[PDB]
Amino acid sequence: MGQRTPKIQVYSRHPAENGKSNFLNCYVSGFHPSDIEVDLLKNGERIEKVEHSDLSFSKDWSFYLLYYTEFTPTEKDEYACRVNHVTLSQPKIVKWDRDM
Amino acid sequence: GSHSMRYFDTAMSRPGRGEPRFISVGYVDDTQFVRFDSDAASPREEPRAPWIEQEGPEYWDRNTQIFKTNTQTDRESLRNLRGYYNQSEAGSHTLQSMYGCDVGPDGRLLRGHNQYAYDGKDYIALNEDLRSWTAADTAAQITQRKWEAARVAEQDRAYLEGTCVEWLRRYLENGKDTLERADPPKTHVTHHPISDHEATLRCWALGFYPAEITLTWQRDGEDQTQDTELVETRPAGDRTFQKWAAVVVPSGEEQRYTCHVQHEGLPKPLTLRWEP
Amino acid sequence: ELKRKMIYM
Repeated sequence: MGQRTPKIQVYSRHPAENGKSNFLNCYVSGFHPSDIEVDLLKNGERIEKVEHSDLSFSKDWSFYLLYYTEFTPTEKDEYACRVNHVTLSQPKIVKWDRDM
Repeated sequence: GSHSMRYFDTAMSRPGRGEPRFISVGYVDDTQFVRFDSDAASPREEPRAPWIEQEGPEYWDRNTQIFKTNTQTDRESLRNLRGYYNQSEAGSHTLQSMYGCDVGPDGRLLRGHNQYAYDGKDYIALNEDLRSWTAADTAAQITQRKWEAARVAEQDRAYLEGTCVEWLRRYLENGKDTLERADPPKTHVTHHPISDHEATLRCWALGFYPAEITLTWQRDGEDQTQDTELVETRPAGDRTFQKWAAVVVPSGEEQRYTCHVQHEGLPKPLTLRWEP
Repeated sequence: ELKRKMIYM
């Protein structure tokens, strides 16, 4: 069976401003099959009650999901997204980089 | 001024964990307006646009009953396809479909769509004529035979030319304030030194709707396609989308580079440069 | 508006 590994982007809904409430996003896309595990991290630890979009897919049949949580960015707090998929031997971690 | 309606359906078997999950999500352009999920704990929750809620209980009851029928049909289809491919009962398989219509500014049909994929591979599709099928392999040829025998294309054509176009019109009218509004990108260019001799120029587009956008870098007015890093357009979570394009440029040569932005919400295309 | 899928593949 043909499998496709997820692409991952981590970013904020609005331009990041320390002390200002925002939303932290992890967009996973381009994957097949649809089962996937996605975690948002704060300084290395799992955020609870993260929300996600409804399973859909692109014209090329690959799936995508948006995982999101409200957050207030600060100078010290480090964020990331951790993704597992059948195509991945080990969970992949992508750090939040305000410039990307 | 043109618009589309599309449903994205996914049926996914899960041996040992119940009957296959079926989900059908409806979109007008890049706006999800309904979702039906066989795993829904409460149909009172299956989210829907405000302009769908105004359609009343008759609409919802009718669509819920179509969804239930579609769930059964695609579950049985998964069973049949497993047989056509001589596959065991042990593995999970995925049957996807997309169907719907594209219309112009006048609301007239441009074309219809109804196609399917099995385990991520194209399986069968209704041709643009809305009368004939393209089957990918000898398994899909069986589906084609069954569907030709039952005159399915004629029913699909009636939906695509009639129902789909008529409801897309209704939805565009009821949801006009959002559906017919294009929000232009907010743009800026950032500069990130990489080393003493190179820097990254990143051209940003934020807050735009619909998702379609063109974002390019030029050097001395020549497209930099090969040298541009272009991320996938990504949802912000508030209906809008984001994208960026970046190029690595020699220090001091920044002014030779221009970022070009095209989008439906812009009065005119943008040309942007790094502004130190 | 959903399209009816009636005929098994």
